[PDB]
Amino acid sequence: RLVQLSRHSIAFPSPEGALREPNGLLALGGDLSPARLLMAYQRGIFPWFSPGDPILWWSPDPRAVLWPESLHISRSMKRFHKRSPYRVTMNYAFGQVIEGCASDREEGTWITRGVVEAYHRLHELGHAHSIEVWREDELVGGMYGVAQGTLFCGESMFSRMENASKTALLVFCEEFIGHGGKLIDCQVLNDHTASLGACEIPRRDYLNYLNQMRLGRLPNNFWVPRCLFSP
Amino acid sequence: RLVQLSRHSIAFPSPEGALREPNGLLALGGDLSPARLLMAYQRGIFPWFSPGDPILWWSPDPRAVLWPESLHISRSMKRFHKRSPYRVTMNYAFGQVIEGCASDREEGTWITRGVVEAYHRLHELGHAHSIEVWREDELVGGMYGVAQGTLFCGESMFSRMENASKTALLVFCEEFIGHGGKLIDCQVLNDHTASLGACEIPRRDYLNYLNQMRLGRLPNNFWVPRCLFSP
Ligand SMILES: Nc1ncnc2c1ncn2[C@H]1C[C@H](OC(=O)[C@@H](N)Cc2ccccc2)[C@@H](CO)O1
Ligand SMILES: Nc1ncnc2c1ncn2[C@H]1C[C@H](OC(=O)[C@@H](N)Cc2ccccc2)[C@@H](CO)O1
Repeated sequence: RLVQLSRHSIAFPSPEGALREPNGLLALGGDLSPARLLMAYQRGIFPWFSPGDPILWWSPDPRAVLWPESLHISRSMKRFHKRSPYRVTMNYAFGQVIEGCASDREEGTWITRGVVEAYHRLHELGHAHSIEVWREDELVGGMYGVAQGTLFCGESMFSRMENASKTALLVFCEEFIGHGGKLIDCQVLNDHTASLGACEIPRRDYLNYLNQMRLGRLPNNFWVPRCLFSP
Repeated sequence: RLVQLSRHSIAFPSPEGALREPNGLLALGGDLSPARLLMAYQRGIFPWFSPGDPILWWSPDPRAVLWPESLHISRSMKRFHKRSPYRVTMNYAFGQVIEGCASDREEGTWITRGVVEAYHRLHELGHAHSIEVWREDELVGGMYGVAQGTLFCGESMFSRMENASKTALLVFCEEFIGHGGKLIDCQVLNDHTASLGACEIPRRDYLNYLNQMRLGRLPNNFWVPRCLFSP
């Protein structure tokens, strides 16, 4: 059954109880406060809803996921990256990035003003991180998400220049993999997610990786704002 | 003579040369950078100064200290905690905890903007940690400090609801003891700190503990964001 959240509790219902159709719908209401969001991510839940509607929480089954090493990179893209015109930094402009994704008319709809301020908050508290792609001094691409130990929950990505988000993702994965990263959550499997090399795994499996991975960890300074790639 | 620290290098004078009145006043100037602060904690020094004043570094003698096990808990508090209405978490909102302490108009003036930023960096690098106390969807209390092996240097705590900060310390001590935490530095002795069970030990006694406990270690992932207690 669909649980109505309220200001009284920050907890969530067991995901095993999410609806079948729409795939994942678990609860609604509450708010997008930091503590509630973390509470959600740690239980394999995430918010998604359009402007005007109440907050919706999901935990779909199967779950979209991306194993860093299985990231698909075309022969063409490698040639591009070997002579990349982009620079990739970490946590330099979280705001510009999420704003870029929100700006995307075709996919940024669910990124309302309330969602933006919410994740910016998680960013300032150090749980949300952004990968930025620069061409000269102009942000032309990026991605962002929530970290859970060796698990990364991908929120969204955007691009204003050819191959910008592929670079963000290509570089992040190298970094992530090289320091102990394990999995990237793509939430739902679709044309975009599938093109990156994401695959579906049962929810029960995702939750078990979740509880396992948020306990594991990366270098003390892994999420510190820095440059990840420069030509 | 109060040594005037140099910007050029990170280096403190022996705590023994500190003044006797004001207790511990040992040095001034320098900066609030990660390496200098981390250095301060190593040697038993800590910054404390009011806005519109130069950086002041202290090493009081005697030093206030709290042995995890000697933490005092009244019968009413136990009765209260048994049916606690609070949720306690670790490293969920460091920024919000420190900001809470800094907002306490009674004893938070010393937590200047430069200090908040300074400790945000330590939290970023994984040395500074917080403990948040939630009532429903609200942050009603908490505490934060700098980890030093098995020793925890408490910096400050705040409270917006009866027994909030006691709950924070109570859950912390249990968790801390459970994984080998040995001592909690309280810096100076006050009424609240003493009521909790804190006490005074000579500076040179504290310094030996520090040098010893700094070496000891806690479980690699003791500080990962998580829930320590839920109502
Ligand atoms: N159904 C649904 N729920 C939530 N977000 C959704 C969604 N359909 C699309 N989107 C978002 C996310 C997606 O980007 C992604 O590929 C992410 N799901 C995963 C990701 C994020 C960041 C780095 C790597 C992987 C965008 C479309 O670009 O829209
Ligand atoms: N002289 C002096 N030096 C440092 N901090 C001081 C201070 N006078 C007041 N305060 C702060 C800290 C104090 O809280 C504490 O007891 C901490 N020193 C130790 C602590 C911190 C967090 C958790 C556990 C223990 C507060 C009083 O509320 O003001």
